[PDB]
Amino acid sequence: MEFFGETWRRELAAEFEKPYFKQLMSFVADERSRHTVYPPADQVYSWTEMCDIQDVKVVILGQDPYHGPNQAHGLCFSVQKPVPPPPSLVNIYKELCTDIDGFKHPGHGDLSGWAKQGVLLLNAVLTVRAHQANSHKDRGWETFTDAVIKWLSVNREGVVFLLWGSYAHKKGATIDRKRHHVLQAVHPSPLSAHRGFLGCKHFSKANGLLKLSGTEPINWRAL
Ligand SMILES: [Cl-]
Repeated sequence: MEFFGETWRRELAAEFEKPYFKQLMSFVADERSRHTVYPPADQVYSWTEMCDIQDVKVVILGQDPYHGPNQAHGLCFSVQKPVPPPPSLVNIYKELCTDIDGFKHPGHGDLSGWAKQGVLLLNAVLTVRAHQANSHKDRGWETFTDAVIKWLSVNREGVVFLLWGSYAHKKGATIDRKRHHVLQAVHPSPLSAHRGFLGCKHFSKANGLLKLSGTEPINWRAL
């Protein structure tokens, strides 16, 4: 309750009283009493604590949280120090190394530095049962995160959405292309990264779009 950013809590307030949200909360509570669920309860909404909703400049969508011990901490693609960057993040860093001048691999996979600058690192599904990918899909989270994307689409303007993978492309269909910028590419996973992600240069393009909208670019190196 206290681990949920105030501006976000206010703008997303309508969701908390909806039937799907109540059922989702009931489900997750049940799961946490019977199994180990990631990320910890107090980090499920970390993405709402790094910056205000009005200051979001870029949005990156993920699927569900990493399901390994000590990995997930509320930000998509990010892992808690000193956990090593998972395969997808390795490719994200690889693209950054060639796309952003002066970018250097930070040696860890904690993306908090980006979130603090206004990069929303949103997983479509916010919890996962330990060791079981997609174990919490189709339980209500997708609707809640759709609400987040919709709020930004309707209430903000000039936000850059980086959609990686078919799943993110579909989820991003709700985004108003007339009010925001949408960049798409295949997923950074080693299974698909070589078919378009590597070379997509979304990070420099994103900053180009921000400058255009009279907004300060993201310092992708600040990790
Ligand atoms: Cl738990």
